[PDB]
Amino acid sequence: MLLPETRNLLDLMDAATRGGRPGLDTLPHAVGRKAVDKMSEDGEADPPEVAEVANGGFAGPASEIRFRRYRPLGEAAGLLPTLIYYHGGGFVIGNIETHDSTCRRLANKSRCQVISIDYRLAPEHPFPAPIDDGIAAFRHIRDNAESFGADAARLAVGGDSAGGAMAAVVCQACRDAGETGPAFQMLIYPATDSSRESASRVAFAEGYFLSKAHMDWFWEAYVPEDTDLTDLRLSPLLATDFTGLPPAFVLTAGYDPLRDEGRAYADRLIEAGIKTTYVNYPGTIHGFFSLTRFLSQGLKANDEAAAVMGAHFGT
Amino acid sequence: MLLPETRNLLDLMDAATRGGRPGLDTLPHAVGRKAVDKMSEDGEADPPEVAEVANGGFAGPASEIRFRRYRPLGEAAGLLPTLIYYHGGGFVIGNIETHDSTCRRLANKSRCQVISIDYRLAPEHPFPAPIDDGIAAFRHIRDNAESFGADAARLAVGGDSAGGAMAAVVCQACRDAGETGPAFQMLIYPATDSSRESASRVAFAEGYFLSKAHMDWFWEAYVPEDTDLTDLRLSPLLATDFTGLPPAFVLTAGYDPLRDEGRAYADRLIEAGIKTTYVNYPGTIHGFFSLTRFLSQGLKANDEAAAVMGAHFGT
Ligand SMILES: *[P@@](=O)(CCCCCC)Oc1cccnc1-c1ncccc1O
Ligand SMILES: *[P@@](=O)(CCCCCC)Oc1cccnc1-c1ncccc1O
Repeated sequence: MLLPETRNLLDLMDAATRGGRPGLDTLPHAVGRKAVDKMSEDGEADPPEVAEVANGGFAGPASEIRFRRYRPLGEAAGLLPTLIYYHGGGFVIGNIETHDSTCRRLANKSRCQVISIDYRLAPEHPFPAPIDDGIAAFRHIRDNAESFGADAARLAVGGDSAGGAMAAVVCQACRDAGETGPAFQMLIYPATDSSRESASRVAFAEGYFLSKAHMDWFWEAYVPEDTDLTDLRLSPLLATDFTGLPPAFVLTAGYDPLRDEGRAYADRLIEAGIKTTYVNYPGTIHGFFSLTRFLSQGLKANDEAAAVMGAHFGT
Repeated sequence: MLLPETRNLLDLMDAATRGGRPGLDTLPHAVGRKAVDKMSEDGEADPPEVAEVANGGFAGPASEIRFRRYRPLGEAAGLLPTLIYYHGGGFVIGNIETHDSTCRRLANKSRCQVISIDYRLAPEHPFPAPIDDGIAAFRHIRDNAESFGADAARLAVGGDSAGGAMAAVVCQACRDAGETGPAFQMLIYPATDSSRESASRVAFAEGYFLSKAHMDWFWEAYVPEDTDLTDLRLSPLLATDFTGLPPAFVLTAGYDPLRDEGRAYADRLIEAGIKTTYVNYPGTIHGFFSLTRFLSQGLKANDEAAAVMGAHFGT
């Protein structure tokens, strides 16, 4: 069932709870963010060297959107294939600094450029603000490819949990509005359905790092009181038509509330005739893709994600 | 639906049929083999350079089994991670020379050693002869790892169509007999069920390179008249228990009679808690993995398979 390394980390977390570490769901949103942001930074493996890191901003829909570009070791070409990466944290926590090590590694193994986006967070900017920025970021980089050292032909989106949701909504938004969408979508244990509780959401609601308590706390902040839970920007799995979506890589963990909706999305793409890789990492938890200081499986996962995307773009 | 490159190749094949090229199913097995073996060789992309090719043999269960080792460019280590590769051809056609380009490329992209096996073919050696060699080959290389420059910890099996079937049976055989099986299984559009006709087997029985006519012609030669079609060496999908099988990569083509049984096997592994990558290449046909002179998708497929296996073994 659980890998030894996964069991060991859940035990260390339980030890810290009994030790007197507060629950994230007990703190106010702004205070809990600062606290968890430092713990996330410290859970990622030591950041590898890349060719070049660039830090900048551009005009968003209703604020400045900050980004970080990562140029991989050994790639001298001007315009590189590019992954636009949306960090996770339930549209409330996380930022560019929390997913830095992961992004550096993706860049090096894929031989692609990675552009990490810093979208607006709830509760200060609730739904639909974080998705509006993610879409604004894709459009800005698509239409200014050369500014970002990006090859417009080979421009990909991706992310983890809420960032995975964001990546999936960006493709659906671009398809539904008739414009040029990404060339590839990388969904790391994404959130694709708010309308229903799957078997995994019920089964792994307690004691597997991402709990129901956490998900309610994010929900409190992200969603204005009376919203249709079946809105495709909250629940992209309920989309009517999956044709004309870009080729997809989808990853799930075994002990992740989100496993079943992750795999359902993959099934919807496969049956609609979209080129699609699907991988399940059983015996590990939500977060493992960036908990790489404690979880070796996370590093192997980054490498599988990077490798598949390099194979698609011929890097 | 069909990619332009797939449509173009099926049209050239149809042109040659109307042109007066005989059907493979009309020729005797030995004559058809010689004819198709030269066409296969000529359908593979130009063979890349590798560090070193070794050609040799060893004592099989009831004959000499020939093998070819491919050491990849840039890998100086004595003992490498190793893929034991079983060519396809319905246990009747194919050999080391037909899958040479593919094997060289897998070796280079994966950073792994590849060992191509030359197993006994039907009708001269019918069922269960080709599987007996495949199993004998794995055991010989496992128990003489250093002789073959193989790291025993990281010793993988794989193959395409009949070779895919063989790879899957080798893992089931090693599990059922209680011994140390492969550490990874790479199934390229494998044959996993003889007991039933799926939707894909009926839908793509005519006009997609691999036809029912071809499959009956292989079957005529491979299977002695009265065999239980539900024998796990013919139908490894009907296995009762999938626990204790190695992590798997499984690849299917959209227009492949074998798609549905390929995907079913993947589903069985995922539900049993085996780490498992599943990829569908829609808009291309059975054989595309080695028809790489005409089909660019085949080259992208080799790279995805190589990349996933490199990520697993940390090459
Ligand atoms: P994701 O954004 C999960 C939220 C899905 C529900 C949509 C409203 O959360 C992540 C992602 C990556 C790494 N960590 C976390 C995380 N860490 C600590 C506590 C909670 C979460 O969600
Ligand atoms: P595979 O071994 C398909 C046979 C599955 C049925 C089991 C008895 O056939 C292949 C594999 C790779 C490349 N080519 C071919 C092939 N080429 C030409 C004609 C027929 C076939 O099967």
